[PDB]
Amino acid sequence: RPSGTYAGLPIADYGDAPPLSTKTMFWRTSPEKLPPGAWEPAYLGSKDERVDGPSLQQVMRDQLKPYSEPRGLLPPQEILDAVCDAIENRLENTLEPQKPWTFKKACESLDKNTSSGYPYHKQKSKDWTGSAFIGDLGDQATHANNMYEMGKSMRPIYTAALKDELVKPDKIYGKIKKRLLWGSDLGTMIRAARAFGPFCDALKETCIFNPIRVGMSMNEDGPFIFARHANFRYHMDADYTRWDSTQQRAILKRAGDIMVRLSPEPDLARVVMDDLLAPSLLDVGDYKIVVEEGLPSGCPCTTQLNSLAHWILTLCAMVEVTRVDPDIVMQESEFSFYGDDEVVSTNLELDMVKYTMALRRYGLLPTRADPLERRQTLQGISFLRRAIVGDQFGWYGRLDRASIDRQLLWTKGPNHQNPFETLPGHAQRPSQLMALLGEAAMHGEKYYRTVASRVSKEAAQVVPRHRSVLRWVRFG
Ligand SMILES: Cc1nc(/N=N/c2cc(S(=O)(=O)O)c3cc([N+](=O)[O-])cc(S(=O)(=O)O)c3c2)c(COP(=O)(O)O)c(C=O)c1O
Ligand SMILES: Cc1nc(/N=N/c2cc(S(=O)(=O)O)c3cc([N+](=O)[O-])cc(S(=O)(=O)O)c3c2)c(COP(=O)(O)O)c(C=O)c1O
Repeated sequence: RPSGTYAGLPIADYGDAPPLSTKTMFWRTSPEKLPPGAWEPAYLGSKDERVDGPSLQQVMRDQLKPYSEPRGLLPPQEILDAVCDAIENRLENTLEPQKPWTFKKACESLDKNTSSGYPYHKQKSKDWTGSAFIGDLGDQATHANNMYEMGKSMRPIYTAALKDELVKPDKIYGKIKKRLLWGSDLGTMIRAARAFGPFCDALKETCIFNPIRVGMSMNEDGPFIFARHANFRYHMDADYTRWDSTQQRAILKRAGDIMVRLSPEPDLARVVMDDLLAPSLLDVGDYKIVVEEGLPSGCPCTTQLNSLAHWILTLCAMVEVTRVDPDIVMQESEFSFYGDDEVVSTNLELDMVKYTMALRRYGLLPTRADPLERRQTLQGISFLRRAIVGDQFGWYGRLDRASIDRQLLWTKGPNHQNPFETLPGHAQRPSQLMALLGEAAMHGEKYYRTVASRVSKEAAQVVPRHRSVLRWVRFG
Protein backbone atom coordinates (compact mmCIF):
# COMPACT_ATOMS: atom_id res chain seq x y z
CA ARG A 1 0.00 0.00 0.00
CA PRO A 2 2.50 2.72 1.02
CA SER A 3 3.48 5.48 -1.42
CA GLY A 4 5.92 8.37 -1.66
CA THR A 5 9.64 8.82 -1.97
CA TYR A 6 12.34 7.87 0.58
CA ALA A 7 15.68 9.59 -0.13
CA GLY A 8 14.46 10.44 -3.64
CA LEU A 9 13.35 6.95 -4.45
CA PRO A 10 9.91 5.44 -4.88
CA ILE A 11 8.53 3.56 -1.87
CA ALA A 12 7.02 0.20 -2.81
CA ASP A 13 6.20 -1.54 0.46
CA TYR A 14 6.72 -1.63 4.18
CA GLY A 15 10.11 -2.94 5.24
CA ASP A 16 11.08 -5.92 7.37
CA ALA A 17 14.72 -5.08 7.93
CA PRO A 18 16.01 -5.16 11.48
CA PRO A 19 17.42 -1.95 12.90
CA LEU A 20 20.84 -0.77 11.87
CA SER A 21 23.66 -1.93 14.09
CA THR A 22 25.07 0.35 16.72
CA LYS A 23 28.07 -1.87 17.44
CA THR A 24 31.58 -2.30 16.05
CA MET A 25 33.85 -5.35 15.81
CA PHE A 26 36.99 -3.23 16.36
CA TRP A 27 38.97 -3.16 19.60
CA ARG A 28 42.10 -1.23 20.52
CA THR A 29 45.29 -3.26 20.85
CA SER A 30 46.37 -1.03 23.77
CA PRO A 31 44.69 1.22 26.37
CA GLU A 32 47.04 4.10 25.48
CA LYS A 33 45.76 7.16 23.64
CA LEU A 34 45.42 7.19 19.89
CA PRO A 35 47.87 9.23 17.83
CA PRO A 36 46.26 12.41 16.44
CA GLY A 37 44.51 11.99 13.10
CA ALA A 38 44.19 8.25 13.75
CA TRP A 39 41.64 6.19 11.86
CA GLU A 40 38.74 4.94 14.01
CA PRO A 41 35.68 2.72 13.55
CA ALA A 42 32.90 4.48 11.69
CA TYR A 43 29.97 6.20 13.45
CA LEU A 44 27.70 4.10 15.70
CA GLY A 45 24.55 6.27 15.95
CA SER A 46 22.89 8.02 18.90
CA LYS A 47 24.58 5.53 21.30
CA ASP A 48 28.08 6.52 20.09
CA GLU A 49 29.87 8.21 23.03
CA ARG A 50 32.56 9.77 20.80
CA VAL A 51 30.28 12.33 19.11
CA ASP A 52 26.70 13.60 18.86
CA GLY A 53 25.52 13.06 15.31
CA PRO A 54 22.38 12.30 13.40
CA SER A 55 20.50 9.02 13.37
CA LEU A 56 21.88 6.07 11.42
CA GLN A 57 18.80 6.28 9.22
CA GLN A 58 19.79 9.84 8.20
CA VAL A 59 23.32 8.65 7.45
CA MET A 60 21.79 5.99 5.22
CA ARG A 61 19.54 8.44 3.40
CA ASP A 62 22.70 10.47 2.60
CA GLN A 63 24.14 7.33 0.96
CA LEU A 64 21.00 6.60 -1.04
CA LYS A 65 20.81 10.07 -2.67
CA PRO A 66 23.34 9.42 -5.45
CA TYR A 67 21.18 6.52 -6.68
CA SER A 68 18.42 8.91 -7.78
CA GLU A 69 20.81 11.23 -9.65
CA PRO A 70 20.53 11.31 -13.43
CA ARG A 71 22.67 8.72 -15.22
CA GLY A 72 25.50 9.75 -17.49
CA LEU A 73 25.34 8.91 -21.20
CA LEU A 74 25.60 5.43 -22.65
CA PRO A 75 28.72 5.13 -24.84
CA PRO A 76 28.19 5.33 -28.64
CA GLN A 77 26.38 2.12 -29.54
CA GLU A 78 28.93 0.94 -32.12
CA ILE A 79 31.82 1.31 -29.70
CA LEU A 80 29.80 -0.37 -26.95
CA ASP A 81 29.01 -3.35 -29.24
CA ALA A 82 32.54 -3.80 -30.54
CA VAL A 83 34.00 -3.55 -27.00
CA CYS A 84 31.55 -6.08 -25.59
CA ASP A 85 32.28 -8.53 -28.44
CA ALA A 86 35.96 -8.01 -27.97
CA ILE A 87 35.79 -8.61 -24.22
CA GLU A 88 33.55 -11.69 -24.64
CA ASN A 89 35.84 -12.94 -27.36
CA ARG A 90 38.89 -12.47 -25.11
CA LEU A 91 37.17 -14.51 -22.39
CA GLU A 92 36.06 -17.31 -24.78
CA ASN A 93 39.74 -17.71 -25.81
CA THR A 94 41.09 -17.90 -22.22
CA LEU A 95 38.49 -19.36 -19.79
CA GLU A 96 38.39 -23.14 -19.18
CA PRO A 97 34.85 -24.49 -19.66
CA GLN A 98 33.21 -25.49 -16.34
CA LYS A 99 30.67 -28.06 -15.32
CA PRO A 100 27.44 -26.74 -13.78
CA TRP A 101 27.30 -25.97 -10.08
CA THR A 102 25.20 -28.24 -7.88
CA PHE A 103 22.78 -26.88 -5.30
CA LYS A 104 25.11 -28.48 -2.76
CA LYS A 105 28.17 -26.61 -4.14
CA ALA A 106 26.22 -23.37 -4.26
CA CYS A 107 25.26 -23.67 -0.59
CA GLU A 108 28.74 -24.70 0.38
CA SER A 109 30.18 -21.60 -1.29
CA LEU A 110 28.22 -19.07 0.80
CA ASP A 111 29.70 -17.31 3.81
CA LYS A 112 28.08 -18.89 6.86
CA ASN A 113 28.98 -16.16 9.39
CA THR A 114 26.85 -13.43 7.75
CA SER A 115 23.08 -12.81 7.65
CA SER A 116 20.63 -14.74 5.50
CA GLY A 117 18.85 -11.51 4.75
CA TYR A 118 15.19 -11.28 3.92
CA PRO A 119 12.98 -12.74 5.50
CA TYR A 120 14.67 -14.55 8.45
CA HIS A 121 17.65 -12.24 8.97
CA LYS A 122 19.49 -14.99 10.80
CA GLN A 123 23.11 -15.96 10.62
CA LYS A 124 23.43 -18.69 7.98
CA SER A 125 25.46 -20.95 10.25
CA LYS A 126 22.41 -21.33 12.53
CA ASP A 127 20.57 -23.54 9.98
CA TRP A 128 23.67 -25.17 8.51
CA THR A 129 24.47 -28.81 9.23
CA GLY A 130 27.92 -28.78 7.68
CA SER A 131 26.68 -29.90 4.30
CA ALA A 132 23.15 -28.53 3.88
CA PHE A 133 20.77 -25.82 5.02
CA ILE A 134 17.90 -27.14 7.15
CA GLY A 135 15.01 -25.57 9.06
CA ASP A 136 13.82 -22.17 7.83
CA LEU A 137 16.77 -21.52 5.54
CA GLY A 138 16.52 -25.01 4.14
CA ASP A 139 13.00 -24.05 3.00
CA GLN A 140 14.17 -20.79 1.50
CA ALA A 141 17.18 -22.47 -0.12
CA THR A 142 15.11 -25.32 -1.53
CA HIS A 143 12.42 -23.01 -2.93
CA ALA A 144 14.99 -20.73 -4.56
CA ASN A 145 16.76 -23.71 -6.10
CA ASN A 146 13.49 -25.12 -7.47
CA MET A 147 12.80 -21.76 -9.09
CA TYR A 148 16.34 -21.82 -10.45
CA GLU A 149 15.89 -25.27 -12.02
CA MET A 150 12.50 -24.21 -13.45
CA GLY A 151 13.92 -21.04 -15.02
CA LYS A 152 11.41 -19.00 -13.03
CA SER A 153 11.83 -15.46 -11.91
CA MET A 154 12.11 -14.21 -8.28
CA ARG A 155 12.38 -10.62 -7.10
CA PRO A 156 15.46 -10.22 -4.98
CA ILE A 157 14.99 -8.30 -1.72
CA TYR A 158 18.11 -6.56 -0.55
CA THR A 159 18.56 -5.33 3.02
CA ALA A 160 20.44 -2.08 3.54
CA ALA A 161 23.13 -1.84 6.17
CA LEU A 162 26.07 0.50 6.84
CA LYS A 163 29.62 -0.79 6.85
CA ASP A 164 31.49 -1.23 10.10
CA GLU A 165 35.08 -0.36 9.15
CA LEU A 166 37.91 1.96 10.10
CA VAL A 167 37.64 5.46 8.60
CA LYS A 168 39.56 8.74 8.52
CA PRO A 169 38.46 10.73 11.57
CA ASP A 170 36.78 13.56 9.63
CA LYS A 171 34.05 11.01 8.69
CA ILE A 172 33.38 10.67 12.43
CA TYR A 173 34.16 14.12 13.87
CA GLY A 174 33.20 16.25 10.83
CA LYS A 175 30.60 15.46 8.19
CA ILE A 176 29.60 11.93 9.15
CA LYS A 177 29.70 9.25 6.48
CA LYS A 178 29.27 5.48 6.53
CA ARG A 179 29.11 3.13 3.55
CA LEU A 180 25.86 1.59 2.35
CA LEU A 181 25.95 -2.17 2.09
CA TRP A 182 23.37 -4.01 0.04
CA GLY A 183 22.61 -7.32 1.70
CA SER A 184 21.19 -10.07 -0.43
CA ASP A 185 18.47 -12.52 0.53
CA LEU A 186 19.56 -16.18 0.81
CA GLY A 187 17.41 -17.21 -2.12
CA THR A 188 19.06 -14.79 -4.54
CA MET A 189 22.51 -15.84 -3.24
CA ILE A 190 21.72 -19.47 -3.98
CA ARG A 191 20.47 -18.84 -7.51
CA ALA A 192 23.40 -16.54 -8.20
CA ALA A 193 25.95 -19.01 -6.87
CA ARG A 194 24.53 -21.82 -8.99
CA ALA A 195 24.22 -19.60 -12.04
CA PHE A 196 27.56 -17.77 -11.89
CA GLY A 197 29.88 -19.75 -9.62
CA PRO A 198 31.36 -21.55 -12.67
CA PHE A 199 32.17 -18.36 -14.58
CA CYS A 200 33.62 -16.74 -11.47
CA ASP A 201 35.82 -19.76 -10.78
CA ALA A 202 36.99 -19.82 -14.40
CA LEU A 203 37.76 -16.14 -14.23
CA LYS A 204 39.77 -16.49 -10.97
CA GLU A 205 42.00 -19.12 -12.66
CA THR A 206 42.97 -16.51 -15.30
CA CYS A 207 43.53 -13.61 -12.93
CA ILE A 208 47.14 -13.23 -14.16
CA PHE A 209 46.56 -13.11 -17.91
CA ASN A 210 43.10 -11.64 -17.80
CA PRO A 211 42.56 -8.16 -16.44
CA ILE A 212 39.92 -8.97 -13.83
CA ARG A 213 42.30 -9.59 -10.94
CA VAL A 214 39.75 -10.74 -8.37
CA GLY A 215 41.14 -13.83 -6.60
CA MET A 216 44.78 -12.88 -7.06
CA SER A 217 47.35 -13.20 -4.31
CA MET A 218 49.26 -9.95 -3.95
CA ASN A 219 52.28 -11.74 -2.67
CA GLU A 220 52.47 -14.62 -5.14
CA ASP A 221 50.61 -13.15 -8.15
CA GLY A 222 51.48 -9.42 -7.89
CA PRO A 223 55.05 -9.62 -9.14
CA PHE A 224 53.97 -11.31 -12.34
CA ILE A 225 51.00 -9.00 -12.79
CA PHE A 226 53.10 -5.87 -12.22
CA ALA A 227 55.90 -7.09 -14.46
CA ARG A 228 53.39 -7.41 -17.30
CA HIS A 229 52.15 -3.86 -16.80
CA ALA A 230 55.74 -2.63 -16.84
CA ASN A 231 56.15 -3.84 -20.46
CA PHE A 232 54.06 -0.90 -21.65
CA ARG A 233 55.02 2.72 -22.03
CA TYR A 234 52.34 4.73 -20.19
CA HIS A 235 50.74 3.97 -16.87
CA MET A 236 47.73 5.54 -15.22
CA ASP A 237 45.72 4.77 -12.13
CA ALA A 238 42.38 6.48 -12.03
CA ASP A 239 40.58 6.54 -8.73
CA TYR A 240 36.81 6.88 -8.83
CA THR A 241 34.41 8.44 -6.41
CA ARG A 242 31.10 6.68 -5.76
CA TRP A 243 31.70 4.05 -8.44
CA ASP A 244 28.74 1.89 -7.38
CA SER A 245 26.05 4.53 -7.30
CA THR A 246 27.17 5.98 -10.67
CA GLN A 247 26.82 2.76 -12.64
CA GLN A 248 24.28 2.53 -15.43
CA ARG A 249 22.11 -0.58 -15.36
CA ALA A 250 22.32 -0.66 -19.15
CA ILE A 251 26.07 -1.19 -18.84
CA LEU A 252 25.73 -3.72 -16.06
CA LYS A 253 23.31 -5.50 -18.40
CA ARG A 254 26.04 -5.77 -21.03
CA ALA A 255 28.40 -7.11 -18.38
CA GLY A 256 25.76 -9.60 -17.27
CA ASP A 257 25.07 -10.77 -20.84
CA ILE A 258 28.73 -11.70 -21.10
CA MET A 259 28.59 -13.67 -17.81
CA VAL A 260 25.43 -15.52 -18.95
CA ARG A 261 26.80 -16.33 -22.42
CA LEU A 262 29.95 -17.76 -20.76
CA SER A 263 28.14 -19.87 -18.14
CA PRO A 264 27.31 -23.57 -18.48
CA GLU A 265 23.48 -23.22 -17.98
CA PRO A 266 22.91 -19.97 -19.89
CA ASP A 267 19.09 -20.17 -20.05
CA LEU A 268 18.94 -20.64 -16.33
CA ALA A 269 21.63 -17.98 -15.80
CA ARG A 270 19.65 -15.50 -17.95
CA VAL A 271 16.61 -15.64 -15.68
CA VAL A 272 18.86 -15.02 -12.68
CA MET A 273 20.82 -12.08 -14.24
CA ASP A 274 17.51 -10.43 -15.26
CA ASP A 275 16.24 -10.68 -11.70
CA LEU A 276 19.53 -9.24 -10.39
CA LEU A 277 19.46 -6.25 -12.72
CA ALA A 278 15.70 -5.60 -12.73
CA PRO A 279 14.76 -2.54 -10.66
CA SER A 280 15.99 -3.33 -7.17
CA LEU A 281 13.93 -3.71 -4.01
CA LEU A 282 15.93 -2.51 -1.01
CA ASP A 283 14.66 -2.74 2.53
CA VAL A 284 15.72 0.35 4.52
CA GLY A 285 13.72 -0.56 7.64
CA ASP A 286 10.48 1.40 7.43
CA TYR A 287 10.04 0.83 3.71
CA LYS A 288 11.19 -1.24 0.82
CA ILE A 289 12.16 1.15 -1.96
CA VAL A 290 12.85 0.70 -5.64
CA VAL A 291 16.32 1.47 -6.98
CA GLU A 292 16.40 1.47 -10.77
CA GLU A 293 19.98 2.58 -11.20
CA GLY A 294 23.44 2.07 -9.75
CA LEU A 295 25.04 -1.18 -8.78
CA PRO A 296 23.28 -3.43 -6.27
CA SER A 297 25.90 -5.16 -4.13
CA GLY A 298 26.11 -8.31 -2.02
CA CYS A 299 25.28 -10.18 -5.17
CA PRO A 300 27.80 -11.92 -4.40
CA CYS A 301 29.20 -12.44 -7.93
CA THR A 302 28.88 -8.59 -7.99
CA THR A 303 32.65 -7.88 -7.80
CA GLN A 304 33.01 -9.76 -11.07
CA LEU A 305 30.04 -8.01 -12.65
CA ASN A 306 31.45 -4.68 -11.47
CA SER A 307 34.95 -5.44 -12.65
CA LEU A 308 33.54 -6.50 -15.95
CA ALA A 309 31.55 -3.26 -16.25
CA HIS A 310 34.73 -1.36 -15.43
CA TRP A 311 36.48 -3.21 -18.30
CA ILE A 312 33.70 -2.21 -20.67
CA LEU A 313 33.72 1.44 -19.66
CA THR A 314 37.48 1.93 -19.62
CA LEU A 315 37.80 0.25 -23.01
CA CYS A 316 34.89 2.27 -24.48
CA ALA A 317 36.60 5.48 -23.35
CA MET A 318 39.93 4.37 -24.82
CA VAL A 319 38.42 3.37 -28.16
CA GLU A 320 36.30 6.57 -28.37
CA VAL A 321 39.42 8.69 -27.85
CA THR A 322 42.26 6.84 -29.68
CA ARG A 323 39.91 5.39 -32.36
CA VAL A 324 41.84 2.08 -32.13
CA ASP A 325 39.60 -1.02 -32.25
CA PRO A 326 39.04 -2.61 -28.78
CA ASP A 327 40.92 -5.81 -29.64
CA ILE A 328 43.96 -3.90 -30.89
CA VAL A 329 43.80 -1.81 -27.72
CA MET A 330 44.10 -5.04 -25.72
CA GLN A 331 47.10 -5.97 -27.87
CA GLU A 332 48.74 -2.64 -26.92
CA SER A 333 47.70 -2.40 -23.27
CA GLU A 334 47.61 -4.24 -19.94
CA PHE A 335 44.62 -3.66 -17.69
CA SER A 336 43.91 -4.44 -14.10
CA PHE A 337 40.45 -4.04 -12.76
CA TYR A 338 39.33 -4.95 -9.28
CA GLY A 339 35.83 -3.58 -8.90
CA ASP A 340 36.45 0.21 -9.04
CA ASP A 341 40.24 0.00 -8.70
CA GLU A 342 42.02 0.33 -12.04
CA VAL A 343 45.48 0.23 -13.51
CA VAL A 344 45.84 0.87 -17.23
CA SER A 345 49.18 0.51 -18.94
CA THR A 346 49.33 1.18 -22.67
CA ASN A 347 51.60 1.86 -25.60
CA LEU A 348 48.99 4.03 -27.28
CA GLU A 349 49.19 7.80 -27.35
CA LEU A 350 46.19 8.50 -25.12
CA ASP A 351 44.80 12.00 -24.74
CA MET A 352 44.33 12.13 -20.98
CA VAL A 353 42.09 15.17 -21.12
CA LYS A 354 39.80 13.42 -23.67
CA TYR A 355 39.87 10.16 -21.71
CA THR A 356 38.81 11.96 -18.52
CA MET A 357 36.01 13.71 -20.40
CA ALA A 358 34.67 10.55 -21.93
CA LEU A 359 34.54 8.83 -18.50
CA ARG A 360 32.80 11.87 -16.96
CA ARG A 361 30.43 11.78 -19.90
CA TYR A 362 29.50 8.19 -18.93
CA GLY A 363 28.63 9.42 -15.41
CA LEU A 364 31.87 8.35 -13.76
CA LEU A 365 33.85 10.54 -11.41
CA PRO A 366 37.53 9.86 -12.01
CA THR A 367 39.90 11.77 -9.65
CA ARG A 368 43.62 10.99 -9.02
CA ALA A 369 45.89 12.28 -7.50
CA ASP A 370 45.71 15.54 -5.50
CA PRO A 371 42.28 15.62 -15.40
CA LEU A 372 43.85 12.19 -15.15
CA GLU A 373 47.64 12.06 -15.35
CA ARG A 374 49.70 9.39 -17.15
CA ARG A 375 53.28 8.48 -16.19
CA GLN A 376 56.10 6.64 -18.01
CA THR A 377 57.01 4.57 -14.99
CA LEU A 378 54.91 2.08 -12.99
CA GLN A 379 56.93 2.96 -9.86
CA GLY A 380 54.49 4.50 -7.43
CA ILE A 381 51.34 3.59 -9.33
CA SER A 382 48.75 2.55 -6.78
CA PHE A 383 46.85 -0.73 -6.82
CA LEU A 384 44.46 -1.67 -4.01
CA ARG A 385 46.25 -0.58 -0.83
CA ARG A 386 49.70 -1.10 -2.26
CA ALA A 387 52.23 0.99 -4.06
CA ILE A 388 53.90 -0.79 -6.91
CA VAL A 389 57.62 -0.95 -6.29
CA GLY A 390 60.30 -2.29 -8.62
CA ASP A 391 63.93 -3.22 -7.90
CA GLN A 392 66.76 -5.46 -9.14
CA PHE A 393 64.67 -8.50 -8.09
CA GLY A 394 61.36 -7.43 -9.61
CA TRP A 395 58.06 -5.79 -8.81
CA TYR A 396 55.83 -6.08 -5.79
CA GLY A 397 52.99 -4.49 -3.94
CA ARG A 398 53.99 -2.66 -0.82
CA LEU A 399 51.35 -1.84 1.74
CA ASP A 400 51.65 1.77 2.91
CA ARG A 401 52.86 2.43 6.45
CA ALA A 402 49.57 4.18 7.28
CA SER A 403 47.71 0.87 6.89
CA ILE A 404 50.49 -0.98 8.69
CA ASP A 405 50.35 1.18 11.82
CA ARG A 406 46.57 1.15 11.59
CA GLN A 407 46.67 -2.65 11.93
CA LEU A 408 48.96 -2.22 14.95
CA LEU A 409 46.37 -0.07 16.79
CA TRP A 410 43.24 -2.09 15.93
CA THR A 411 42.22 -5.73 16.05
CA LYS A 412 38.92 -7.47 15.32
CA GLY A 413 36.81 -9.15 17.94
CA PRO A 414 33.27 -9.57 19.17
CA ASN A 415 30.86 -6.73 18.49
CA HIS A 416 30.77 -4.04 21.15
CA GLN A 417 29.57 -0.50 21.81
CA ASN A 418 32.86 1.23 22.79
CA PRO A 419 35.71 0.81 20.37
CA PHE A 420 38.36 2.03 22.84
CA GLU A 421 37.90 -1.04 25.11
CA THR A 422 40.87 -3.45 24.74
CA LEU A 423 40.29 -7.22 24.57
CA PRO A 424 41.23 -8.95 27.81
CA GLY A 425 44.11 -11.43 27.82
CA HIS A 426 45.56 -12.05 24.36
CA ALA A 427 46.04 -10.78 21.60
CA GLN A 428 45.46 -14.07 19.82
CA ARG A 429 46.95 -12.92 16.50
CA PRO A 430 50.42 -14.36 15.70
CA SER A 431 49.79 -14.82 11.93
CA GLN A 432 48.97 -11.14 11.40
CA LEU A 433 51.93 -9.95 13.48
CA MET A 434 54.27 -11.96 11.21
CA ALA A 435 52.57 -10.68 8.02
CA LEU A 436 52.93 -7.17 9.47
CA LEU A 437 56.67 -7.79 9.93
CA GLY A 438 56.69 -8.92 6.30
CA GLU A 439 54.92 -5.77 5.17
CA ALA A 440 57.17 -3.67 7.36
CA ALA A 441 60.34 -5.39 6.05
CA MET A 442 59.68 -4.13 2.50
CA HIS A 443 59.95 -0.60 3.90
CA GLY A 444 63.62 -1.10 4.95
CA GLU A 445 65.34 -2.08 8.22
CA LYS A 446 64.87 1.38 9.80
CA TYR A 447 61.05 1.09 9.63
CA TYR A 448 61.04 -2.69 10.16
CA ARG A 449 62.89 -2.05 13.43
CA THR A 450 60.22 0.33 14.78
CA VAL A 451 57.49 -2.14 13.80
CA ALA A 452 59.48 -5.10 15.15
CA SER A 453 59.66 -3.28 18.48
CA ARG A 454 55.88 -2.67 18.68
CA VAL A 455 55.20 -6.20 17.45
CA SER A 456 57.48 -7.56 20.19
CA LYS A 457 56.02 -5.26 22.88
CA GLU A 458 52.47 -6.36 21.98
CA ALA A 459 53.37 -10.06 21.57
CA ALA A 460 54.52 -9.99 25.21
CA GLN A 461 51.17 -8.77 26.57
CA VAL A 462 59.85 -15.56 17.67
CA VAL A 463 60.50 -12.17 16.02
CA PRO A 464 63.15 -12.66 13.26
CA ARG A 465 65.92 -10.39 12.04
CA HIS A 466 65.19 -8.09 9.10
CA ARG A 467 67.12 -9.68 6.26
CA SER A 468 65.47 -13.11 6.82
CA VAL A 469 61.86 -11.86 6.74
CA LEU A 470 62.54 -9.63 3.75
CA ARG A 471 63.81 -12.67 1.87
CA TRP A 472 60.97 -14.84 3.06
CA VAL A 473 58.40 -12.19 2.11
CA ARG A 474 59.72 -11.36 -1.38
CA PHE A 475 60.81 -14.86 -2.43
CA GLY A 476 60.37 -17.39 0.42
C1 LIG B 1 43.71 -6.15 8.63
C2 LIG B 1 42.75 -6.89 7.94
N1 LIG B 1 42.84 -7.03 6.60
C3 LIG B 1 41.93 -7.72 5.90
N2 LIG B 1 42.06 -7.89 4.58
N3 LIG B 1 42.48 -7.02 3.85
C4 LIG B 1 42.66 -7.43 2.59
C5 LIG B 1 41.97 -8.56 2.12
C6 LIG B 1 42.15 -9.02 0.82
S1 LIG B 1 41.21 -10.48 0.29
O1 LIG B 1 42.20 -11.58 -0.06
O2 LIG B 1 40.37 -10.16 -0.95
O3 LIG B 1 40.25 -10.94 1.39
C7 LIG B 1 43.05 -8.36 -0.03
C8 LIG B 1 43.24 -8.83 -1.33
C9 LIG B 1 44.12 -8.20 -2.19
N4 LIG B 1 44.28 -8.69 -3.44
O4 LIG B 1 45.10 -8.00 -4.40
O5 LIG B 1 43.60 -10.05 -3.91
C10 LIG B 1 44.82 -7.08 -1.73
C11 LIG B 1 44.65 -6.59 -0.43
S2 LIG B 1 45.58 -5.13 0.07
O6 LIG B 1 46.50 -5.44 1.25
O7 LIG B 1 46.36 -4.57 -1.10
O8 LIG B 1 44.60 -4.06 0.51
C12 LIG B 1 43.75 -7.23 0.44
C13 LIG B 1 43.56 -6.78 1.76
C14 LIG B 1 40.85 -8.36 6.52
C15 LIG B 1 39.90 -9.12 5.83
O9 LIG B 1 39.97 -10.47 6.31
P1 LIG B 1 38.75 -11.51 6.15
O10 LIG B 1 37.40 -10.88 6.14
O11 LIG B 1 39.11 -12.37 4.83
O12 LIG B 1 38.90 -12.59 7.35
C16 LIG B 1 40.73 -8.24 7.91
C17 LIG B 1 39.68 -8.84 8.58
O13 LIG B 1 39.89 -9.83 9.29
C18 LIG B 1 41.68 -7.50 8.60
O14 LIG B 1 41.55 -7.37 9.95
C1 LIG C 1 41.12 -5.30 -1.30
C2 LIG C 1 40.26 -5.93 -0.39
N1 LIG C 1 40.38 -5.59 0.89
C3 LIG C 1 39.61 -6.13 1.85
N2 LIG C 1 39.80 -5.75 3.12
N3 LIG C 1 40.12 -4.52 3.38
C4 LIG C 1 40.35 -4.31 4.66
C5 LIG C 1 39.41 -4.77 5.56
C6 LIG C 1 39.61 -4.62 6.92
S1 LIG C 1 38.29 -5.24 7.95
O1 LIG C 1 37.49 -3.99 8.34
O2 LIG C 1 38.80 -6.01 9.17
O3 LIG C 1 37.37 -6.16 7.15
C7 LIG C 1 40.76 -3.98 7.40
C8 LIG C 1 40.97 -3.81 8.78
C9 LIG C 1 42.11 -3.18 9.26
N4 LIG C 1 42.35 -3.02 10.57
O4 LIG C 1 43.53 -2.37 11.00
O5 LIG C 1 41.54 -3.55 11.53
C10 LIG C 1 43.05 -2.72 8.36
C11 LIG C 1 42.88 -2.88 6.99
S2 LIG C 1 44.22 -2.21 6.00
O6 LIG C 1 43.87 -0.76 5.64
O7 LIG C 1 45.52 -2.23 6.80
O8 LIG C 1 44.43 -3.04 4.74
C12 LIG C 1 41.73 -3.51 6.49
C13 LIG C 1 41.51 -3.68 5.11
C14 LIG C 1 38.65 -7.12 1.55
C15 LIG C 1 37.84 -7.69 2.54
O9 LIG C 1 36.54 -7.11 2.39
P1 LIG C 1 35.24 -7.82 2.99
O10 LIG C 1 35.68 -9.34 3.42
O11 LIG C 1 34.89 -6.97 4.34
O12 LIG C 1 34.09 -7.80 2.06
C16 LIG C 1 38.48 -7.51 0.21
C17 LIG C 1 37.54 -8.46 -0.19
O13 LIG C 1 37.73 -9.23 -1.14
C18 LIG C 1 39.30 -6.90 -0.73
O14 LIG C 1 39.14 -7.29 -2.01
